[PDB]
Amino acid sequence: MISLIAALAVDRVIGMPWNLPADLAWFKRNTLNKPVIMGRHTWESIGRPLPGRKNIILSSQPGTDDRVTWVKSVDEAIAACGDVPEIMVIGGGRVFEQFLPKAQKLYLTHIDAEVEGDTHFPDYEPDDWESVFSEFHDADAQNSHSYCFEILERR
Ligand SMILES: NC(=O)c1ccc[n+]([C@@H]2O[C@H](COP(=O)([O-])OP(=O)(O)OC[C@H]3O[C@@H](n4cnc5c(N)ncnc54)[C@H](OP(=O)(O)O)[C@@H]3O)[C@@H](O)[C@H]2O)c1
Ligand SMILES: [Ca+2]
Repeated sequence: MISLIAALAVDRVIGMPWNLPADLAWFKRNTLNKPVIMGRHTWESIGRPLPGRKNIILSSQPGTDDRVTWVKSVDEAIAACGDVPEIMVIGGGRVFEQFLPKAQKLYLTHIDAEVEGDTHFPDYEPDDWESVFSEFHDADAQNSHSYCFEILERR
C-alpha cells in the first residue's frame, strides 16, 4: 500500500526555514528499508540517495544518475517497488498531488512556523482521512520550532 510522508508548515507549505533533527529521526524510522518515490526537484534537493532504501525518481526525461532508479509515470513508479508491504512517497508537491488519491496512510509533521513558500502539500480533507496518532513536541534546544507528528488513515 502507498503512504505519503512530509513535513508541513502553516498553510501546508513544504520544502529549510526550520531545524528539526527530531523530524529527521521520524522520517528515517518511517522510511527505512522501504522504497521511496520522489520527484526530480526533490531528488536534486536532497542531492544524494537516501541509504538503506530503494530510491525511485519520477521524471519525463531520461535518467542522469545510475545510483537511483528512474521512471516516467506513476504506474511505472509503483511497479518499480515490486511486492513490498508499504511504499513511501516523500515529495514533492506535484508528486504528492498524484499519489494522494491512491494513498491509504499519511505521515505528517505539523510545524508551527509561518513560511512563505512556493510549494504546498495537497489539500487533504477531514472526511477522507482519520487521525489515528498524534504526538506534539515543544521547541527545545535542538529543534527550532514546535512540531506535531500525525498519522492519518483513510476513513
Ligand atoms: N533542485 C531543484 O531543481 C529544486 C529543488 C527544490 C525546489 N525546486 C523548485 O521548487 C518547486 C517545487 O516543485 P515540487 O517540489 O513540486 O517538485 P517535485 O514534485 O519534487 O518534482 C516534480 C518533477 O518530478 C517529475 N515528475 C513528477 N511527476 C511525474 C510523472 N507523473 N511523470 C513524469 N515525471 C514526473 C517532473 O520532472 P521533469 O521536469 O523531469 O518531468 C517534475 O518536474 C519547483 O517548481 C522547482 O522549480 C527546485
Ligand atoms: Ca473529500
